[PDB]
Amino acid sequence: NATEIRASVGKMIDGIGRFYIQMCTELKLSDYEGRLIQNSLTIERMVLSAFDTGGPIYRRVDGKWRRELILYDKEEIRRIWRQANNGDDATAGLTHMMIWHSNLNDATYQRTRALVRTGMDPRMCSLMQGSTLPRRSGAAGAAVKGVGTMVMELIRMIKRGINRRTRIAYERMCNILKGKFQTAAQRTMVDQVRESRNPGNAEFEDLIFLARSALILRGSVAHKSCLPACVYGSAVASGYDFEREGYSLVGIDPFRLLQNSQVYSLIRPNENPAHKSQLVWMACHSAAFEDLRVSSFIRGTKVVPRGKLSTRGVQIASNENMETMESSTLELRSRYWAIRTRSGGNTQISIQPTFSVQRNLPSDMRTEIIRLMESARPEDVSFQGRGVFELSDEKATSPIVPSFDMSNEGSYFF
Amino acid sequence: NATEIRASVGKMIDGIGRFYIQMCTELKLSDYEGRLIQNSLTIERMVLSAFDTGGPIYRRVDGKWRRELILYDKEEIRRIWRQANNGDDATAGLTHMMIWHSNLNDATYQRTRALVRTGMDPRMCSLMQGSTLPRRSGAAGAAVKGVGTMVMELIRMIKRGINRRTRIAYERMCNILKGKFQTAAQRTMVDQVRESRNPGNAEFEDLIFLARSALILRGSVAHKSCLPACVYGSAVASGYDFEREGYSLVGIDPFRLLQNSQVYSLIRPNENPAHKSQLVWMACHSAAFEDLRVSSFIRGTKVVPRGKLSTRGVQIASNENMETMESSTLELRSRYWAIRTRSGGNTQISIQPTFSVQRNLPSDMRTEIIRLMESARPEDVSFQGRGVFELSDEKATSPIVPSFDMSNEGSYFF
Repeated sequence: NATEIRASVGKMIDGIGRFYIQMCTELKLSDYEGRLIQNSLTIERMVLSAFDTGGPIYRRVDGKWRRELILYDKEEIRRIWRQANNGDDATAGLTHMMIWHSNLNDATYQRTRALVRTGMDPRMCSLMQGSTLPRRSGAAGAAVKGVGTMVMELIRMIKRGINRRTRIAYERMCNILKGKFQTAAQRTMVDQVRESRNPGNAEFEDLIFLARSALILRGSVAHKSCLPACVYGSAVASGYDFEREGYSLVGIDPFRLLQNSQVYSLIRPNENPAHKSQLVWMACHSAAFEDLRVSSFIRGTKVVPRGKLSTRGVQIASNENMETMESSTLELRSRYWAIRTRSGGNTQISIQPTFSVQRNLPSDMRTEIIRLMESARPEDVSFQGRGVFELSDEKATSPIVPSFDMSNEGSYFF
Repeated sequence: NATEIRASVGKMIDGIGRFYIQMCTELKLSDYEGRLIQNSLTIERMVLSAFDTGGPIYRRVDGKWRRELILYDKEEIRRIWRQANNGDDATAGLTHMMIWHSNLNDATYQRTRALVRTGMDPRMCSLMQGSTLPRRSGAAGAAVKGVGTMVMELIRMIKRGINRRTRIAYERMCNILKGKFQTAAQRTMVDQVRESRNPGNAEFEDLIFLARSALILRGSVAHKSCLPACVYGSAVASGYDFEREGYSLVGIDPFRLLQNSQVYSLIRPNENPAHKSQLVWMACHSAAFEDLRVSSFIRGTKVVPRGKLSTRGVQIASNENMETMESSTLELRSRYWAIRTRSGGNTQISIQPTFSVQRNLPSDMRTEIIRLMESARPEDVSFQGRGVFELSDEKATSPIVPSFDMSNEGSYFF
């Protein structure tokens, strides 16, 4: 059913576009200045703030870039927004930029300080997908969350409490949690956790376990390709009428759109452009915890690890100066594309009867997992048969299987 | 026909309720003190005694529990009783508590001393359902009796005799007996027993056989969910008007009622509360000889075997002291519910004609059973298609089939 799903999400994309265009028309920015991922960001946040203000706005004068610090009627923003979405709220829309920000943050930064202070191992990076993503995020907003993400929450919710209506949250937060797991025990053990009203260190210690189980027996976590407002604004302005032509966040749509995007970015004096583009590209698909090998494969070019990456962050801090500042054109094109998945892969003498049921008449769930954990090899092939698609292959017709026998450059972005 | 059966039994339940309330109002007990299964018991027995006295009554003072030994006008009790039942006798009602006691005794105790002294094998536990149940019990009182229960009687009735009106008893006692069996031979062999006026060891030895046949080819024995007086008293007091809203002893009614009951119990210093609740719960449904697997399944939690059970009995003996005595809240809720059943499951050269009948004109019944006994496997599935119901599923609409592939904990409560 390509009617609702493909076209309803198109309508949410149109809104962001239209809005971005309106909002650019207010700031009286130029074309080059509306394609500046910097300005786009500022705008996106102005809005999410107002629906839950001012910001940094960079301008282009003969030669050099001028940063303007501006403020807008928090309500005016809310007004312009609905105007674009037909006076609707389109929470989806705000939630969308709510993720684009997430996916950018899960790639620009490593959130160790928080994991440890929670009592999670810093090496549990690949499980913190969407830790930055405000709780306000929607229902299809949490589906993008990593197993580890959920744990950091419950553990804090629990840690301060164990140190009214708050209950329905906890159970659900676990049901979601449990719905990440895709194996018997995994599933069952989550329940054994959800049993306690005042779950103390008993739970505190157990979920942490399950957190680590996902490092081997991963769960189902959706990935959403969420591009910057400017990209959708520009597209809408170019005529693309997505609600009519359909759009996806896990298909070929997002890659194709980025195959023509003209996004520019501010770049510090010593930073490497090629390195900058990489970053943004990984935020456009939630590839911050993907196997670098595959990311580079699909990308078309080296996908260098975070450490070797030359850049501190895409947003420009108030500290810096504009004199020594310039801007480059972001390389967001990719070689192939792939169905962003959700799956984590996997490899007396008689009895007197008292009830009417189908009945033959006559340990530690940890262990179960630990035993499963064991038989698992890192070489264990997942998504058997699934492949990569050419950018011409609009339909999911012909798949391509990658062979990694190659002089690679690592697998752990972090 | 949900009119008489469902509402007439409601009326008998109202009586017990109303009465319990009146009787609590006399003793001037508190709410917490009326919910004490202990006191409830005492009251129930005060009444059955008077209709065929005093008792132990526990009181709550700052901190500790005080046991009062009290006495009441045997007739006063009989007076208050009828007052509650509209001046009726409601034998059903007395018989009801007559069973609640039974079902509690068939689970708190193992009656081996008596079986052997009768000449029954001690391993015939699962057949002694209702051995404690006074003969005064009604007609729908004996239907709850196990096959083995009947045998212990006849054998004693016979044993002392073989060692006037007493005859009509014996034949009937067998007819009932026979009506337990649900197979040809079983049925027929009972008759071969009922033939002798002075049935000696001939019978003595044969019924014992049939007793053992039921271990394999079980009979039909009804199970009645009979809750303590307090539970009905409390319910009546809460507004539930059962005669109008209907009630059952083999439907969802009893489980639902126990889903809100606030029953408390006296508990000795070293005893395990969780273990205490289990006991009572098994007496509330005549699950003392049920397959532990299923009991736990429906229960929602482990249903531990009698040996591993930490408790000596719910009633407090005159021996004990109150100083070292405290009380817990009984866990009587269950996960699902099931239709308490009655069924035991199963898998010259010519002739000169002298009479006018449809006629083509031309060993040891033990063997028959022993042969049937044989083909029987413990794995033989019973109640094919019958399942368990959610506690929301008021109607018997959607059934649930349990799969016991699982790390269970036994099948024989004893």
